[PDB]
Amino acid sequence: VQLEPNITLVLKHLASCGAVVSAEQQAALDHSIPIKRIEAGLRSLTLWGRLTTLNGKDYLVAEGYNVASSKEGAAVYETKYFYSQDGARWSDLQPVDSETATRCARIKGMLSGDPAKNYELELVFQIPELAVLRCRVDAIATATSVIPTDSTILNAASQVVPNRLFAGAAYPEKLESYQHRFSLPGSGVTLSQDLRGTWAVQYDAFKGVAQVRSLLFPGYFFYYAANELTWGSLYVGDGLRNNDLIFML
Amino acid sequence: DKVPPPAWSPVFASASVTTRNQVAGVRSNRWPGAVCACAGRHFTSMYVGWG
Amino acid sequence: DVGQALAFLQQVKTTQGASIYEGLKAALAKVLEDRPVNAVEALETSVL
Amino acid sequence: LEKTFALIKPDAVRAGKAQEIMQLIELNGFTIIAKQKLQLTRARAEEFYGEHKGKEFFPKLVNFMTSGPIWALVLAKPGAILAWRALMGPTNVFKARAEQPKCLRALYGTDGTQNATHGSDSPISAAREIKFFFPTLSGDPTIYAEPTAAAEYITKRIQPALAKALAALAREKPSADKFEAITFVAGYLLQNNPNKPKVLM
Amino acid sequence: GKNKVYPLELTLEEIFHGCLKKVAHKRKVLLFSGEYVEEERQLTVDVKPGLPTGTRFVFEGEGNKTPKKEPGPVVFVLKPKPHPRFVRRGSDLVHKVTLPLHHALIGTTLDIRTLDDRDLKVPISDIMRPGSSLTVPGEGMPLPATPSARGNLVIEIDLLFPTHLTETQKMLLRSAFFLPPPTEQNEETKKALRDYEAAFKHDLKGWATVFKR
Amino acid sequence: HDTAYLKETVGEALARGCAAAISAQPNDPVEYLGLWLLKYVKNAEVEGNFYRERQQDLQKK
Amino acid sequence: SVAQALAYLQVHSPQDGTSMYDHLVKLVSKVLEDQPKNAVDLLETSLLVKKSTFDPKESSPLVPIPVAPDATQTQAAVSIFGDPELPINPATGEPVPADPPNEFEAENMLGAAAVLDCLGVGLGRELGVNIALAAKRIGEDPKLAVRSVR
Amino acid sequence: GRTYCAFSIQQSSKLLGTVVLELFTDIAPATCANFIKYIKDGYQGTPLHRIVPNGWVQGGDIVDGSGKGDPGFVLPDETYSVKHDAPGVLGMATGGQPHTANTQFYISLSPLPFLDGKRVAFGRVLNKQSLENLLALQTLPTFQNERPVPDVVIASCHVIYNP
Repeated sequence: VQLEPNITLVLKHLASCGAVVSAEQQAALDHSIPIKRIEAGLRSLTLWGRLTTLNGKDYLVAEGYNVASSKEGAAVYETKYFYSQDGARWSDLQPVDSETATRCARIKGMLSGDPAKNYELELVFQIPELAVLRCRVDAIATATSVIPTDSTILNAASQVVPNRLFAGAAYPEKLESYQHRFSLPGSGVTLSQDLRGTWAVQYDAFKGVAQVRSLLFPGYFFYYAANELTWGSLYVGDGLRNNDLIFML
Repeated sequence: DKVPPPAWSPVFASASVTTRNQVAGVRSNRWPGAVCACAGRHFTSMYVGWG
Repeated sequence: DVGQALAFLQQVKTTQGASIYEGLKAALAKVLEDRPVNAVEALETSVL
Repeated sequence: LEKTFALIKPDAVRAGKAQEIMQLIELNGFTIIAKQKLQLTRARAEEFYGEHKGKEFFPKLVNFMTSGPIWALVLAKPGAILAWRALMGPTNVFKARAEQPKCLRALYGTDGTQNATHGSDSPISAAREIKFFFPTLSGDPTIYAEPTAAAEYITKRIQPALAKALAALAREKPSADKFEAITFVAGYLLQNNPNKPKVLM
Repeated sequence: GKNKVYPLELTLEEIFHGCLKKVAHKRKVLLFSGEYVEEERQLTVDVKPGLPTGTRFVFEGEGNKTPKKEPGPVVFVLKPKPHPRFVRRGSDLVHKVTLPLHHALIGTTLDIRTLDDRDLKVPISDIMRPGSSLTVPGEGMPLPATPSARGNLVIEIDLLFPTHLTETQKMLLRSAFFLPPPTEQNEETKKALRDYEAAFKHDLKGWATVFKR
Repeated sequence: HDTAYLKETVGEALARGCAAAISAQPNDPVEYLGLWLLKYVKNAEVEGNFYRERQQDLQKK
Repeated sequence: SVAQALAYLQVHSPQDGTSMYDHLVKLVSKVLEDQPKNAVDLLETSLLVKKSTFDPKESSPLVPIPVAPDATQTQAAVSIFGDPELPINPATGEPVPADPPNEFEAENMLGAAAVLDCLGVGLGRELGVNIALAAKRIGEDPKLAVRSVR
Repeated sequence: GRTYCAFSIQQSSKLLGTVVLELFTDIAPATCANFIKYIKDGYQGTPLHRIVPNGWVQGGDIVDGSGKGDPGFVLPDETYSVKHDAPGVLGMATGGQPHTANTQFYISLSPLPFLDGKRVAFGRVLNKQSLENLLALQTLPTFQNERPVPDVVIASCHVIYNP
């Protein structure tokens, strides 16, 4: 039904789960989001999430893309990520190479405020904080990107496009009604094929709103209102991973 | 890093330090989701999140 | 000529069970009435 | 059903009346086959205005045509050319205001050269301009698809290179399979042809 | 075996996008008259996106025609016109920006308008060394071989150091450059730092933000 | 003789290419024809590739 | 009627590079060339034609220009949120001469917006934040020396 | 995965050797088919006509067997793809102009840069023994004006590895 999740609806439905933004930052978001969508070539830019930090200047992260094709049996989005301490001015997040991608997963802890911070590892390796910031966003999006099933379909030239005739998913409480965004529409891969205890779903049968929370990544929330057929997701908190999931459950 | 993080971190309500009436507070790092806010004579503490 | 092509098209059937002429006519009528956003993509995506 | 070429000049653009012009065009029964916002350079404008070469108004016309982006549009209607000219109105804005006040020249034009719009005149010029600005836009399947016209085109455009390519293929005599010979002749045609040069680096 | 070589100046935008230039050639044919007679020929050259500098386009059979020998080919050598922002170095662009010292240290976002009609805001990831550089992948000239991949935009940083510094400014710089680690700071040190930060970011009488006159 | 070789080697597709060129009326018919022949030799394998992919997908389902 | 339908079908789609009329002509031509004795598949034929259409992508004499709505108003609206950094003179590298914010007397506009929202009147909290920021911009101007902003 | 054909060389009631050839049935199918048909019905006793020391071993005439052209068929030129660059390359010989080819065949005994583009080559030797047989045949005791003084005659021939 919808073609792009809203910023007001996501911030409204996820307010209960603590996924909220500063009131001043909310006002700046309404103005500077369309500006960044035109300065860059992106045609669909939304707010991916907000990562906390040792200071009060949380990293507001926005994700946008132009083309979304299907190659090697997996739908790939040429996503572009932007970061901003406040909602006024956005900067860009460059991708990182494989050698740094392995040396950034060992830096556990909480990110600092100034994006010009360098961490040290072992000879000494100097890694910028923005590289660490990009790694955590990529790791979270790899395992948590959740969209309703059959919401995207394949057309000619192998492009995944929104299903304009989507009629919603029956039994929204079941995990089989949601799939990863990079899963091909034909493939029957859903959140059920993941680890059994990773995802928990709380569905309000009366108001027709469902909430999906990741236990592997506790800061990720996704909602899906069946009545109005709107879905959106956001991430709050740090981007660390819950390694010892077996003990928690 | 070799510097242990502090247990509490500041939280602001505006990106400008010249706002006339801006609320400010602290946020606990040991227990995530615990916040304290203060504006003049009105102070409050609240814990929302996972225990 | 054109009549030969029309007569040929009225004989060949299709997996859906109708002739190519009737199927294309129905698809064109559906496209004309609906007026989709992207007509060319909608031909292969929705109306067929 | 015919089609004609028409462009919205930069004078009708800088004030943002292009959307209103398109809405009026749609309200008057026309249909936009293709539209494109684009800015001409000096050489492109001079080539486009080739008919009025060496005229007294040519310098000011070409200077004005490249002062801002225009909109290029193709309009389709059974009586497209004459209907577009009637909606166009008189060639002079001052005369248009007196004659038909409810015409695009009176509503948006401000000067004899700044009539805010330009249109085709004759079907041949319209086809030429449509080919000039939209090379990939198909059309005119009757004048081009004629036996004598096709023979004349083949004789004087593709034959001089095709004969040499086929002679080279006959001399070389590659493998009897279709694909290798087709690839060889296509490579020769794209390698040495009269109009295009050879690229070296 | 002589050939006429002509420069062909193209802008960086034309090279990036792929232009279709029409050039005029003055061909001279020798006749019995004492003076020559010449004609103007129109040649269409199709430059592909991101062709390397120095590309030669040769038109065979076009050139001055002596009565006996067939005229030799004419050569067009592709060169780029100067650009206010970017100078190309092979397959990727190079941008030279003058950077403030405090920008280099604290960290700011350089603003670059690409050859394509897109803005770009590239943050400073660390303390920019003197003579160092920054790289933004996938923001340069497209590869001549493949029409999808591009080079990487290179920002060459030339620091702009402040001209004058007062004694109190130097004292503050020394304090900032020799501040102890936060695990070693005294309670008095922390209190003084908090007081100074509050006084510097004072909303009405602080100099954290000011309006230009 | 050699005309038979030419006719049953390049004769069939050349007529279709010439018809496409005269229908399109491009600016460089000689350049248009060559790219047309490259596309003509390219699409023959990809149509079978598409058939194979569709059959494999149906079998997997 | 029929002319309108024909024009609508001949409307050229920019991104796809072809029109309904051209696609239908190509499909019917391919069917006529095939002369299929067995059953056909409209979806299969349409996809195969779409993948087999020749698309000559030649260069264009003019560099593309972008179409985009004006952003001056939105940029001005954004410029009030964050305090602008003081620009420096490139010749000297030092910040340009500036003035401190002007001292003015205004009420608690955020509290006023909260009270209005509680009562059920006013302009809303989202606009109240913008109004407060704009009032701060007006008051802090040293050239526009004001004593009170309301 | 081509067709193979073997034949024996014998001079004056004395067996000189045997040779085996592979036919490029995927390069020159018509020439290969004609060569197989003639080796099935023909080449049974045709003497080796022309023997160049550092050139080629030539022969294979049917109706005359001494170097004149034969009637009843003319083989058109098929394709110039195999390049004469290594010894033991089998091809057909034609007149001074194309589309006059006959049963007359030749086997190269040395790299032949000049012969490409003029003679249709559609076969090759298999092993070193077959090439050494021709190399030894080069140094016959007496051969008069590029023809062996005795009758070097094809003793037998057959086809293998492919119907």
